[PDB]
Amino acid sequence: MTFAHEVVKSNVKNQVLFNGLTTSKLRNLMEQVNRLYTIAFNSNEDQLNEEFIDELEYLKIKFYYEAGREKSVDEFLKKTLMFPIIDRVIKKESKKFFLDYCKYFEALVAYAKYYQK
Amino acid sequence: MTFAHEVVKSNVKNQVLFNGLTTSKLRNLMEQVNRLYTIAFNSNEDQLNEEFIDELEYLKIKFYYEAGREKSVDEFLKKTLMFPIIDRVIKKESKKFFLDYCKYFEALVAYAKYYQK
Amino acid sequence: KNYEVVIKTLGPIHIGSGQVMKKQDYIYDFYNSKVYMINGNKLVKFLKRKNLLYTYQNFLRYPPKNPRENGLKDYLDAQNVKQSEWEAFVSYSEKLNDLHLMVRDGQNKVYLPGSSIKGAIKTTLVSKYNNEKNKDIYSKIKVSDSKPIDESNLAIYQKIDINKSEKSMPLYRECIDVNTEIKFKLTIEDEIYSINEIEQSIQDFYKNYYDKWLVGFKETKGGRRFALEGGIPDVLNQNILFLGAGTGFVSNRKQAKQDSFEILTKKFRGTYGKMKEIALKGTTNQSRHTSYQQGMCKVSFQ
Amino acid sequence: YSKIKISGTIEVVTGLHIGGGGDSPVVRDLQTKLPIIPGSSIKGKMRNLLAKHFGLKMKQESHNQDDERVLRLFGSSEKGNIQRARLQISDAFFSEKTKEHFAQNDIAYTETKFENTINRLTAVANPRQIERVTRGSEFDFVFIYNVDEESQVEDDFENIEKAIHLLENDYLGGGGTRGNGRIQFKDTNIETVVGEYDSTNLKIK
RNA sequence: AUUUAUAUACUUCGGCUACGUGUUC
RNA sequence: ACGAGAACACGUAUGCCGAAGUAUAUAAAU
Repeated sequence: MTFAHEVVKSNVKNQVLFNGLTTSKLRNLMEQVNRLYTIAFNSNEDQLNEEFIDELEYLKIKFYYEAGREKSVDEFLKKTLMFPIIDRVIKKESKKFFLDYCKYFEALVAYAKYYQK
Repeated sequence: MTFAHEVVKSNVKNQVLFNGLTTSKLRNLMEQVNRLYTIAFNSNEDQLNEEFIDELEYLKIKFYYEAGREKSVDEFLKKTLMFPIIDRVIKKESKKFFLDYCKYFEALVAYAKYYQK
Repeated sequence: KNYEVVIKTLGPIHIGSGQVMKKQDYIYDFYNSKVYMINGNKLVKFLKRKNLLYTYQNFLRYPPKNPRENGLKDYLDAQNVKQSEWEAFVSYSEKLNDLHLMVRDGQNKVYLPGSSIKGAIKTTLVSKYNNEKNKDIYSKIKVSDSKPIDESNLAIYQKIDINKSEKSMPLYRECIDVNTEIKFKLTIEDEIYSINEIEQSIQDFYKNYYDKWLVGFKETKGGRRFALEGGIPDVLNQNILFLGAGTGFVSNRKQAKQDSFEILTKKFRGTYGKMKEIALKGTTNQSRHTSYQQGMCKVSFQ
Repeated sequence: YSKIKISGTIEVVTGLHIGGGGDSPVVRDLQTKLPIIPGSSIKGKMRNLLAKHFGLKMKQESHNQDDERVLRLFGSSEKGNIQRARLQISDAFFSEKTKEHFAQNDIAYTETKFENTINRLTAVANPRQIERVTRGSEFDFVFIYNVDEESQVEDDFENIEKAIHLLENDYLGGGGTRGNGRIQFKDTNIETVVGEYDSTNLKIK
């Protein structure tokens, strides 16, 4: 959807990335999404498991906590709108859309990785 | 179109290949294109599938990320202009032209393979 | 051929899995010195069956930023969860800003990877034979993974920077307890590097390690406390090796100094650049006032 | 003419990483999406090991021509000769008891151990994610023994049982020198599926 | 609590429609 | 009452044979 690419280009300010965000600040983040990526890729049906719903809730927990730690993490998590998309994934109970979100976050990660000091 | 052959000959500098590029640096690359090659060769109509559009987007993801990792990969991906041709393929939604791009990249791979230390 | 190898853990052993446990899933008990890992499924199912999930959410989701109110025990106590109930929701326990977890198997039991055990063996073999094609003589040496290790031999330990003046490091690592006996099977495809050959080689590495580096930390309270308690004069006859993390780099002084400067340039340039204009790893047990160094254990063949 | 069925189960004692398709995944089916042991790996391991256990000359080492009994048991048919493989080694499937065991114990179907690459005198680390079939997994396998000549069944099954034993004392798959790939054989049953050959006095450990 | 993120080698090698048979009574 | 009229390019046999997705490099430093 590459709107992530557009926002990342809009976030290279005069240089800094998201005003002090580094890819290693994202460690716990992509680790959680990849762990969920595995547990979901194992599943068969698109109808999500309900401990999987619990795991998505726990992921939102990690989001709110990372945002609490750092201001740059807060800015990143707010502008690029992780938060409504997680909410709608929780509301939808669809696996394929979960992987769509996964590729979304991975796109953010890769593009930022190439877009650095 | 063999302009790939011309650029590869222009890229044998005094010897090195693309200033430190090796065919095994291309592993993930040709693996992705071949995987897409299979999924597309299975299709019937030339009008591309839209998860196929998503897959092309994911391929562009792999492109920037590989470019981010290595400088030689960046030089290769920039000069030989993978990037506009992927953009126009995404814009065109045509299968036969997708296979045309596929044999393009395979031509690059083979010629480079014969064009080595 | 094939041999069974026993491992007796003299001190804390760490094999990093890359999981740094965060401000969650533990209860650090200041007054009893135990940290309680919490099962995710049972805890959240308790939150759901008592309708405390919603309150727990807003508690965690609003970080009070108050250091006394940024744990899990305070969150549980604010809901007045019984101590008996709380103790049941504890998956497993060990005697903490973060916590680095160990490697665990498919059933979350801990085992020694074949990589780390062989990796330390390779470090020893390279030194003894100055890398006498030791890269080639891998493919004909085979190490099997250890058998599982029950939880009862796991504990928390702080990393201490033991110099002439001791300093405490901020972070904690999980380790296998003292005197734990560990089994694994060895396979030999080349008779040239026989079993006695391996034992002598690693012993010689230990002796060179002593007369280069383990003599230097004397006059330190903990240092002489550890070295004498471990009996390192007799250990020169004993078969000892540092495994995985927690061991210094050294597992001439001028070349060592230059190499250390280069390594620290590559490592700490992002946090402490003081090296460019310029330290032993140990664990001190509050229970016993006994400091151990992380890594060493006895190895015996059969 | 007759055929003899060799059936059993393989359990997995340490990690298993066949990785034929390759962060670096393993070979997995696409009907049900569970890992499998390709029969090609079974046959390659068995052939190489049983061949090396008897004689192996450098001229023998040259071009995949080996002693007469392996060339009989597994088949070569290039050197202007008539010989077809007398064993039909199939693929291995992650059995149903394992399905239910891990499903009702909530244990994953595969671990993911992390690796590192400590460079000498540089101490810079290079990470690595790798995936492997968990311990205790069991697969079911079948071998079919065609009977071409009546008088060599006994000796061939003696060689087959030696192959099974030697495999039991060796690894299977990838990275076996770093401690993953140990297997063990149990629950072997021998039946005559087509014909009038007797399968009573015949045993495999 | 702070940097990596799979790395270089090989990406199918060997060995290349035969017979009744064409046409007439 | 057409150099016409009858007339299955038809019948027997495969993509097989042998080949392991391998072989190296400890989740580390303060």
